[PDB]
Amino acid sequence: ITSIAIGSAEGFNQADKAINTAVKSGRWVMLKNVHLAPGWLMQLEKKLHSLQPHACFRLFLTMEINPKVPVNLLRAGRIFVFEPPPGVKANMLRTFSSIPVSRICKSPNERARLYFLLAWFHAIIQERLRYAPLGWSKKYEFGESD
Amino acid sequence: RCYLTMTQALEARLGGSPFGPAGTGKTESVKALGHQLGRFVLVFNCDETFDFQAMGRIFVGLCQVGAWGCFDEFNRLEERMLSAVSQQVQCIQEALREHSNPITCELLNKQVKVSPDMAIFITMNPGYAGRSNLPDN
Amino acid sequence: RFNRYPLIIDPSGQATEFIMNEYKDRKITRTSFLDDAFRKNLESALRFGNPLLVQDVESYDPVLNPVLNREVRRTGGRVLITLGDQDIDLSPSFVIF
Amino acid sequence: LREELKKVCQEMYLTYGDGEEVGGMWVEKVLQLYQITQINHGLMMVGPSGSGKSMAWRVLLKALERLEGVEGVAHIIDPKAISKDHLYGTLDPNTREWTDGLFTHVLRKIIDSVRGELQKRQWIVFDGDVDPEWVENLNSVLDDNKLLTLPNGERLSLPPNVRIMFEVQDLKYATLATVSRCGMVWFSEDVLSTDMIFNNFLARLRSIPLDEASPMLQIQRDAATIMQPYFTSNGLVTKALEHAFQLEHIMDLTRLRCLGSLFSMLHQACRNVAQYNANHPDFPMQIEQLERYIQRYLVYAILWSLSGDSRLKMRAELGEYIRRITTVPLPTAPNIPIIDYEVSISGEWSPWQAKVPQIEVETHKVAAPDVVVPTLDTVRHEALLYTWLAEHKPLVLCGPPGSGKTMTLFSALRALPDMEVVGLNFSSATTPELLLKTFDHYCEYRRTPNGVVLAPVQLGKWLVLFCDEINLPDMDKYGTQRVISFIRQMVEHGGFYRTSDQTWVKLERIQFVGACNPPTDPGRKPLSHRFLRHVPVVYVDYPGPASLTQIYGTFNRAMLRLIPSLRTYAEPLTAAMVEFYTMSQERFTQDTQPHYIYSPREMTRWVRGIFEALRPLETLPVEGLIRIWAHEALRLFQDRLVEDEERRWTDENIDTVALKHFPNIDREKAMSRPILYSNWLSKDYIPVDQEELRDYVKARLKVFYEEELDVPLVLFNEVLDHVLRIDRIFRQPQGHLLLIGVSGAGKTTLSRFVAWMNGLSVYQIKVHRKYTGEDFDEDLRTVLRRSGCKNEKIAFIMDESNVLDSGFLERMNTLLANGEVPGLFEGDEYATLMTQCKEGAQKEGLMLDSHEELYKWFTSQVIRNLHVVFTMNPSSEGLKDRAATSPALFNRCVLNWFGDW
Amino acid sequence: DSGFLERMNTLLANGEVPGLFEGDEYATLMTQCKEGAQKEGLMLDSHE
Amino acid sequence: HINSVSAMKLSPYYKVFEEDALSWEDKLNRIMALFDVWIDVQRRWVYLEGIFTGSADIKHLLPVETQRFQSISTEFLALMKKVSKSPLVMDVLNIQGVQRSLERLADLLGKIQKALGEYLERERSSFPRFYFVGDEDLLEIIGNSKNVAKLQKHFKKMFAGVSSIILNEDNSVVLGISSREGEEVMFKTPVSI
Ligand SMILES: Nc1ncnc2c1ncn2[C@@H]1O[C@H](COP(=O)(O)OP(=O)(O)OP(=O)(O)O)[C@@H](O)[C@H]1O
Ligand SMILES: Nc1ncnc2c1ncn2[C@@H]1O[C@H](COP(=O)(O)OP(=O)(O)O)[C@@H](O)[C@H]1O
Ligand SMILES: Nc1ncnc2c1ncn2[C@@H]1O[C@H](COP(=O)(O)OP(=O)(O)O)[C@@H](O)[C@H]1O
Ligand SMILES: Nc1ncnc2c1ncn2[C@@H]1O[C@H](COP(=O)(O)OP(=O)(O)O)[C@@H](O)[C@H]1O
Ligand SMILES: [Mg+2]
Ligand SMILES: [Mg+2]
Repeated sequence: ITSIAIGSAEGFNQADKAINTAVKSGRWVMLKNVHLAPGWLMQLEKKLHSLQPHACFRLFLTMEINPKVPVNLLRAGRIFVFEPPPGVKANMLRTFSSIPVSRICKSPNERARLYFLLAWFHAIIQERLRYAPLGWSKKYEFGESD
Repeated sequence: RCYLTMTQALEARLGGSPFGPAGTGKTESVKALGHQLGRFVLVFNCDETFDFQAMGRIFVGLCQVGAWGCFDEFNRLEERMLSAVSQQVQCIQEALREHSNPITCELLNKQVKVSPDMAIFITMNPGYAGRSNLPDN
Repeated sequence: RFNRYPLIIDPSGQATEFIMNEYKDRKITRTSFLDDAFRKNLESALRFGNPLLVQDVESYDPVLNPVLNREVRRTGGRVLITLGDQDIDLSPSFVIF
Repeated sequence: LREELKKVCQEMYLTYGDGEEVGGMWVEKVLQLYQITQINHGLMMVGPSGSGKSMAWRVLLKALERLEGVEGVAHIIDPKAISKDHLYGTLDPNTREWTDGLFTHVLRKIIDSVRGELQKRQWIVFDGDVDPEWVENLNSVLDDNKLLTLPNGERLSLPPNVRIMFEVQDLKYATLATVSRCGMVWFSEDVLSTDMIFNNFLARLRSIPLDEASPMLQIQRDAATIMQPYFTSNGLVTKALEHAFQLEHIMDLTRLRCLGSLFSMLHQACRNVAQYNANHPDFPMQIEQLERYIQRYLVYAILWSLSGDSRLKMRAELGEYIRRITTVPLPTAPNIPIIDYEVSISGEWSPWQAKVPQIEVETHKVAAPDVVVPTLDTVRHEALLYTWLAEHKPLVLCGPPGSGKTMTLFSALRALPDMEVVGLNFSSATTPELLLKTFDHYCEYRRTPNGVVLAPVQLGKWLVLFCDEINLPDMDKYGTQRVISFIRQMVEHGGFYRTSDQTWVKLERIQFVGACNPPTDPGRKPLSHRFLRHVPVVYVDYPGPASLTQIYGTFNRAMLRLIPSLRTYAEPLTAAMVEFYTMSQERFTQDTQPHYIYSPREMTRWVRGIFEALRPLETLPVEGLIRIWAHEALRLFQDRLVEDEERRWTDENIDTVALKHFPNIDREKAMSRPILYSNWLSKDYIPVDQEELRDYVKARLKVFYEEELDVPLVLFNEVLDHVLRIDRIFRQPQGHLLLIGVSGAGKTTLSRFVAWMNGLSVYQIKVHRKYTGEDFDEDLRTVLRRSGCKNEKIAFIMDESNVLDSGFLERMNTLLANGEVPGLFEGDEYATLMTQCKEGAQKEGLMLDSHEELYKWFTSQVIRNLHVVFTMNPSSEGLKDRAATSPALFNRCVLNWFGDW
Repeated sequence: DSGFLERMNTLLANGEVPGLFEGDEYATLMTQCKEGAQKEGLMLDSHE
Repeated sequence: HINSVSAMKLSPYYKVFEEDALSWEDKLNRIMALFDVWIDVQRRWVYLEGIFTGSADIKHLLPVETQRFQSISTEFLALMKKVSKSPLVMDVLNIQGVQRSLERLADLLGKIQKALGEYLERERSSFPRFYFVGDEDLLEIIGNSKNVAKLQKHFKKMFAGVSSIILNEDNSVVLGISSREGEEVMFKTPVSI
């Protein structure tokens, strides 16, 4: 894969070249924070509609929920919304899907129990964040990085 | 608490981001930690004119010297420049993790050597003048 | 049955391929407003009387304004249209979509 | 340091106080400033305008110089008069090269210290507004780091001999991060006293003569000695100022503006005494006559300086307060106020109405733009304007549009042969680049041993920059206008910084005059108090009914002289014109539509239309006179209207006014449903009916189809009226057109047809993709070359879709306003234009030397030949934006509301 | 005529025709030559 | 002398000596301007000559710039010889065309200076601390490598606490470092120049 952060002219050139190479060959390509360049997203959608790509090729591109994102690209693409999971069960399921089994299964045997305790604590504090402004004073950012 | 958090960030090969209102001792705390550890600490009063190429050039200088870089008011760089700089920061942190284990990573489309003594620190005040928001990546 | 040239709003392309199939004996060249080879394609269509299908009308080029108003000079036995700075003999069997 | 401060205050005509005297608070502030300069390298002097900050730090520099022997250098940078890129520096995206800004260049020069800069005391003073855009770069400098960090990684340390100071009016938009770094000295308005300012003015009158022992010195000292009792203590001026602070003014009243206004008035009084002594060498100036003259001129001067920007009621109120409170010999007047009385050189009051009698202007230039009918307000404002311009003091003319601000300035200029006026029209997107282009065209940069001096090309001539819309340039997010800060810097500090080499430039013979609307108008903004301190402002209101009736009765009587049968029908005609204009102004206001402005300009165009219809005829009855009066009223009061109810209201009220003022006339012969006028069928501008006009227009379109545009059209009465209006505007000189209507209504096609009828070439810019301002400038250059060098009449048709950014409409605004665009022809283009203009003058037969006269002839030819038609769609926000961004589209362009069919 | 051939003789002999660029033509030529020298990469001062 | 001439201009009896004093103040103004240009052109030329002499293979990578620098340095040394032939300051002032020659030489030296950042980037890559040094100061450092006393003010930019170095009397041994207020560290093994 090739990951590019949108926002520079060199970034636009690199994204165009990586997309052309991925169409020609069949590797994946990613380009992130696309809500900062809607005018460029216009012609990106145009050239992606015009071009016929390789059979095994996926174009991933992330953005925040932004009204500036073009409607034509938003309609041509496949939309997935990544919000914090509502529910302790959903939070733990996302946590255990994210955590690799090989890393969680390393000796000693209490590593998985500690990971489960961290998952429960993370779910509790994230649901308390959802129950603002009484669970917490402000909307903190507790997430996968922490 | 500042020393503990920033040394945890340093051992995790991540940067340090003290935040708060003005006059709380963020830049001076970063400089004090750097001086206690014995590093050359460079203070940058960064701007919206801090280009991607300019930021890459100060990154390659900082990496080659092995010096600490404190970027005060980091949320003034604009959204798109900030997102572009995120890639260089990620590459530098990957190089640092590689050193932790001729250890070089690409910056500004050129091969530049990375020293273990360097670090990136950013200091900001949220909502000082309607400043930019840091992207999640 | 249009008099003014048509603008087709097709989110599917079915009308586009319909137009390309309809004017097949009269060969359409397919162009876009954002292509570099749009001015010469439009000039060739105007000269030779070829049907033309221009896509991406949201980035409309105002060089098409005299063509859309049918601003025609008839000095002598010569029928003229102004496309930018140059002057082009307009062919009667010209249609743009 | 106190003794040294007293010495330099004596040298600088400044009042020193021991601690309990009048100057004690100011001296205490100076000492506090010195202490904070000791204990801090980041400093701010904060306080209202005219509080003593500049004099405080300057007197501290001089005192420290004379104490320690080290000589101090002050660098005064206005951070808002230039862009932040010019303040700090840029990195070129193409080649990674750094160019220094102003502050960076100054600091780097001090650090390098080639000329021994590190051994001197360097103070960098930021005299302007503060926002986090440019001072958060100085955060690290004002911090204990003392480093100036640049984007290229080049950091500049702050040497210990350098102090960075901010002299700000307020800190509304400054953040706590900026406030925490700098030590603060708060100058209050009570720190500087009006007693101090009066002492300074009197000392500067005793010393430093106006004419650059001497009789001028003796006149100044005698005048100061006789006006001394009116300044000290309460007296007269302080009480008058305290009362004038309670009146309502258009501009915000400040003490220093009124005081400097009065000081300029009194300097002109002393110059008048000197001129009288030069006129009468045998008889010198008697002391009693001088006392009588000065005692009355002071009251006249304080009245004008304290209520010039107020209305007639408020200046009369100030005059009656003065008459009630002061013991000064005043004229015996039961009703007429003091403001209507001048002061003669003999020392006696004289009426202003005795200055000018009734005038009989010749019928050739009966209502020419150069012709001004003298009235009471006209002569008073001419005297005040001459008084302001004599000392080359900048001034502001304020009032409603079309009230006579420009012609009053021009009439006052005509009394000063040693001055030249260059007209600048300000807009919303107006930067100092307009002033810089004017300086490039009309001035040269001369290098002197003392510095760089910018002076006009004409030696012995004073250049007056007339800025027409100073209120209009955009305020930023933090309440600052860049061009206003630039003008304030050039007025106060006597110059500016050249961007190319960061070199201070000094103005030599250059003054500024500003026109503006009141700041309550939708596009206008209030001016800064720091800028407004240096400029007196005078309010020019509308003449009113009793003035307008005589102003345009003079024109009516003067143009009703070719035929003697209609000379008795002049007073009722003038009364009808004045009444209809008054009702139209009361009915249609700016709160309904943005372009509903009515002024004496419409009356002037009314007189122009009637006169130009009456020139080639030489016989006409009362019915024909009423018909042409009604036709001009229609063309001047209905063409801009949007609503059919408004149009029918104007038609009905035209009928009502004409029947009220002209009884026993043929109603059918005077009023007709179509009422059209043409000069196509005959050789004269005579009325026509619909049918034969429609037949002629059908024939002309039949010819027009095979010549220019083969687009068949369908005629109707609206089309006939529209093409007649476009024909009128194309016939008028400098006739610019603004057409408002929906697309596809036949506006550019009708304009092209009328241009083909009138022999005007049609130009369109042919905008396409990636069309830029360089391409627009090239097209403008070609149009101007064809119009002004080859004597070609061009109808320049422009659409709102052709405008792509603010530069297009800024250049178009300048072109519409002046007939010229400064900075459009530079270098090789200007040289080629000069050769082409010389060839064109040779062809026309005029014999012209140099480049200035050649460029003036080029401008006159462009004004004569170029006609601009602007086409755009109706929208409320669009109309308001275009009114703010291009005032010439609504001041110089005739607006015809085509609307929808 | 011989006016054509004298200019052609000078051009063939020297690569330059003195007096061909005069007035504003010389200024336009100097501007174009400065642009061309910048594009080629040489740095040249003055007009000689 | 300019200040004293300006002082005697105002008062009391300037009318007697006005004709001589005006010409004398004009002479003082032009000599002041001449030496203001001269100090800048000499400071440019010293480090430019140092760079173009000490470093090798500069003409192979920057041939037109090296040729132009040699061309202007030839006439700079010609002016050296002329000034040595006529050491009187008045004679140097009365040299024909010296002012415009100096202005043109300053412009050419500035252009050659501005055309050297491509070479400077390689030096910055060679010594990593040079990335925190500007182009002007880096040119001064490189051109004064054989003249190490002007480099003392540049250590603050590229070092944390080192503001100056300790040098031997022979200007060839670096004895140690120094801070900005007198504190010094003496090297165990000094380097050699
Ligand atoms: N000590 C003094 N004695 C007499 N007159 C004084 C004294 N201090 C100031 N003035 C007068 O006050 C005027 C305005 O004061 P000053 O120039 O210091 O303005 P300021 O406070 O810097 O205002 P701004 O904010 O408009 O720049 C001066 O032009 C001077 O004539
Ligand atoms: N622990 C501390 N001891 C002494 N002084 C301090 C301490 N923390 C902060 N300061 C002082 O407070 C000021 C805060 O400056 P800075 O660190 O720039 O704060 P911020 O980065 O939040 O603006 C500095 O001048 C510093 O000297
Ligand atoms: N006393 C007068 N004599 C002649 N014309 C007058 C008089 N009073 C007003 N006017 C008219 O009022 C108009 C004011 O126009 P102008 O001064 O150009 O605009 P502004 O007042 O906005 O500067 C002029 O066209 C002028 O003909
Ligand atoms: N009176 C009319 N009769 C017939 N067609 C008209 C008429 N007015 C306008 N048109 C049509 O409008 C087109 C051009 O309109 P245009 O003059 O560009 O209007 P606008 O200037 O308002 O955009 C022409 O092709 C013409 O067919
Ligand atoms: Mg800080
Ligand atoms: Mg001031």
